[PDB]
Amino acid sequence: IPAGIIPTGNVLSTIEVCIFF
Amino acid sequence: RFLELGLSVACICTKFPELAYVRDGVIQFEVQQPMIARDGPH
Amino acid sequence: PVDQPVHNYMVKRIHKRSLSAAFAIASEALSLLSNTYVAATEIDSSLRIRAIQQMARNLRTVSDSFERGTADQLLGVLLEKAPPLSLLSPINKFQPEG
Amino acid sequence: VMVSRITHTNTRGRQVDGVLVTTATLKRQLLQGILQIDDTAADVPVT
Amino acid sequence: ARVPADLVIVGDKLVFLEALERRVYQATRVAYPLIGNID
Repeated sequence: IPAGIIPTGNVLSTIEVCIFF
Repeated sequence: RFLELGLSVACICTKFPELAYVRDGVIQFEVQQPMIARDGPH
Repeated sequence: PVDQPVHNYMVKRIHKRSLSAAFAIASEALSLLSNTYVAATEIDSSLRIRAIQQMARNLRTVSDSFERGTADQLLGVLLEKAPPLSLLSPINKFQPEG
Repeated sequence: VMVSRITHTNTRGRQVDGVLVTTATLKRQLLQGILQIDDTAADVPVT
Repeated sequence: ARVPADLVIVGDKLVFLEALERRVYQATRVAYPLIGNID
């Protein structure tokens, strides 16, 4: 894998709110 | 007011104008269990 | 004329430890890896970045596990490297010369 | 006799007035709750 | 580097007073030491 990204460093995951319609 | 009140530090107030039309909603969390690194290979 | 300097030369054994951890990979991750390793006009960028992000998350978790366990091992060895107070202090006080 | 040219003083500058000698047992036993620390270092002449 | 860590004076020498139970030993299946027992 070509990483080319910051090595995580305390990953801030995202809360996703799901809307049902 | 509510936010200036000290009790508001127990809540995360966020605006949601499009809420009266919600039928429905769910949120998800992805907590995982940390592991200690036992040194020997098993 | 009875005094003379005296020297002491202590030498230590270095002991030996190691590290090991488990980290599994799915075949689909490797397959999407293969196209991303040759990243070109093809190979869905969104799926590639999703897979690499997930794999990097898991890899960094298992990597930080090592530093997490280093403290465990060190505290264990110091715990194994200590006598009780109630057995050391009395000799430490009640022995003027030996 | 109060004779001195350069004397031993605390960090602030107030001159010290004497020395008390004992073993570390009473150092810790007096320092724990009986007497009050003034400072950690002091001004001392070099000659 | 500046890292938050408590520290306490005892006797005449400064010592770290640590209870390392929170930064490690949660959601992991290894028992905490210092809880030996006695007979």
